[PDB]
Amino acid sequence: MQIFVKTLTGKTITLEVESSDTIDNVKSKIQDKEGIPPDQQRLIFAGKQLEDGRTLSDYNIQKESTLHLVLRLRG
Amino acid sequence: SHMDEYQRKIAYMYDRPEMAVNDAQLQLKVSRATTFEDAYDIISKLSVSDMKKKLLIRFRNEDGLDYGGVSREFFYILSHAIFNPGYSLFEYATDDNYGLQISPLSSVNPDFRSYFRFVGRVMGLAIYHRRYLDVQFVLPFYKRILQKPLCLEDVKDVDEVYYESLKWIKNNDVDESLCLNFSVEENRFGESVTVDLIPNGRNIAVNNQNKMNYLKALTEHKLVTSTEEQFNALKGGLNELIPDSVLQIFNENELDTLLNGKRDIDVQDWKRFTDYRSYTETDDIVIWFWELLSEWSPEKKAKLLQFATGTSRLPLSGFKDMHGSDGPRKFTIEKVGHISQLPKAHTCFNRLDIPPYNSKEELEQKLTIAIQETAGF
Amino acid sequence: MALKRINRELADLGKDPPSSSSAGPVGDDLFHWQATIMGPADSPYAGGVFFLSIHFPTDYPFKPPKVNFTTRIYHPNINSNGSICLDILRDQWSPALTISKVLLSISSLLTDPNPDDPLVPEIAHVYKTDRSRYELSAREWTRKYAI
Repeated sequence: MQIFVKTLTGKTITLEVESSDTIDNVKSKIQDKEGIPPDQQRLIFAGKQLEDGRTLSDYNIQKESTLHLVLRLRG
Repeated sequence: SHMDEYQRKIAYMYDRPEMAVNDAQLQLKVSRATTFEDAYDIISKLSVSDMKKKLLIRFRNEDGLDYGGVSREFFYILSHAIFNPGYSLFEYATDDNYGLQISPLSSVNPDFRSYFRFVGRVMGLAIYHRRYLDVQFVLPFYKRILQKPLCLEDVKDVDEVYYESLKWIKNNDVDESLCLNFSVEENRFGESVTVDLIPNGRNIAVNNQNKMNYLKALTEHKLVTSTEEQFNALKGGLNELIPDSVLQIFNENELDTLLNGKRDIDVQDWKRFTDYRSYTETDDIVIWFWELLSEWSPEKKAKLLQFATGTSRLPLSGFKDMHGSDGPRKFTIEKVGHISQLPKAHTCFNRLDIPPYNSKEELEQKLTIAIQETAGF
Repeated sequence: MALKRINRELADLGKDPPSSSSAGPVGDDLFHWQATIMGPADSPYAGGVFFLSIHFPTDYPFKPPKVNFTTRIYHPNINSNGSICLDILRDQWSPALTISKVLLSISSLLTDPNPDDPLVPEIAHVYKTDRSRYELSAREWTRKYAI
C-alpha cells in the first residue's frame, strides 16, 4: 500500500509499504530514503507511537494513513 | 560540469570591450595602520575613468616586490575593515550563524550614502581587477544585487528559526490567542519604534484569511524594505564600474565565487584557537586529528565544521571570535564515549567528542562515517 | 507584535498562576523577566527554589526567549554558566508556545533529566551509570545552594 508521513518541517513523504511489513522494515526504508537512523525516528499514528518489533497492521494502519514523523538530532 | 560553465562565463565577462583595463598605472599609497581612512579618502574621490586603469598599490614604509601580493593583502585588509560589524555598517544575520547583511541601524549616521557608495566602489574595483575579498554575505544579498525576486524560502539562508516560525504560521492555522498583527517593533538604541507593514496595520489582527499577506509583507520588510536607501547607494556605487548587463549572466552562487574566490578553511588558525577537555596538546588522538585535517579537501573540512559547530560559516576574524548558542565559545575537543562509538557533536556548545581510538586509520574512518550525512558548502 | 504578546502573556500569568512557578518583569522593562521555579517533589531537588532570567528578543514570538539559570544546580543538562539545553527553545519552538509552557517544560526537565543532550558529559555519565551517586550529589548541591 501507500502511506503518507509528515515531518516536523511540513515535508510529506509517500512510502510504499504493506500492512504486514514490520516497523523495523519501515524505519529501514525511511533511513534509506532520508538517512534518518531508525532509533531517532519517532512515528505517531492515531495517538499511538510506533515501536520496533511490531507491524503496521498491529497499529490499524490502512490505505493512505497519515503518520507524524519526528527526527531527533543536533544539540 | 559546473566549473567549466563558470570558467566560460568568466572568460566571456572579462572579454567584453566595456571591462578592459587601460595601460596607464594608477598609484595608490595607503598606510597599513590607517587602511580604512586612507582608502576612503582616496577611492571616494577617484573618477570612473581613473578607476579603470591598472591598480598599483604601495604600502607606506613597506618597499617590496611582487605587487600582486601587496594588492591582494591590501584588498584583504580593506575587506576585513569595511565589512567589520564593529564599524556599524554591516552586521551578522544571527550571532551563531555568521552571515553579513546591511545593518538597518546604519541609517543613524548623518550621511550613510557616501560610505555605502564607497563600499560599492570597493566591491566593483575588486571584481574589476580580478581581486578577491574574503567576506561571506547571505544569498538574499546576492539575489538583490542581481535583481531577482525574493520569497519566503530565502529567509532560510538568513535565519533558520525565523523561517521555521514563518513556515509554521503558513501551515498551521492562526487563532486569536496569538497577538500577531501587521506591525513590527524594532529596537534602535534602547527605544522601540513600531513600523506598520500596511497603513493602519497596528490595529489589524491576522486572521486565517490574511496570514498569506502577512507573511509576504514580513518577508519583504525583513529582506528589502528595511534597507532601501543604503542598498540603493551601494548598488549605484557598484554599477558605477560594472554595468548591470554584465552581472546578470551569473547566479547567486557564481557571483559569490567571483567575489570571494574558492572558499577554503584555514587549519593553522583552527589549531591555534581551539581548546581541549580531558585532552592534552601532545596526545596521539589530537595530533592524528590535526594531521588528517591538514591532508583533507576543503569540502570535507567544511562538512566537519558544520557537523561540529552547527554551521559552515566562520566569523570575520577566524576562530578567535567564535560564538555559541549563549555566548563566545571556542572550538572544543573532548574525550567522551566508548571506543566503538562514532565521534559525536554538540552544536550549541561547539563541542566535538572523540573517543580515545588506538590507530589513526580507525579515527579517519569513524570521523568520515560520522560526518557523511552532513552537507557542507 | 513583540509587545502586545508580552502584555497578553503577563496578563494571563496574573490571572491563573500555576501556584508553583512565578514570573514577572524586573523593574519596568518588558524584555527582561525573572522567574521562580519550585523543586519537584518526586525529584532530588525537592524543597529548593531556583531563579531564572528570561530575555525576550525583539523578534518574539518568531524567535524563542533566552533563559538562563542563576542558582547553581547539579544537573546533566545545565552547565555551570546556567545555560539550559532544552529542545523546546532551539528546535521545536513555534509561535503558539507561551512563556508558561517553557516554565512547565523546565520544571518537568528537573524531574527526568534527558541523557540524550549531555551538556555536562561527566554528570551525564554518572547519571547513566550510578544513579544513587548522582542523586546524592544533586541533593547535596541543592541543600548547599538552592536554599
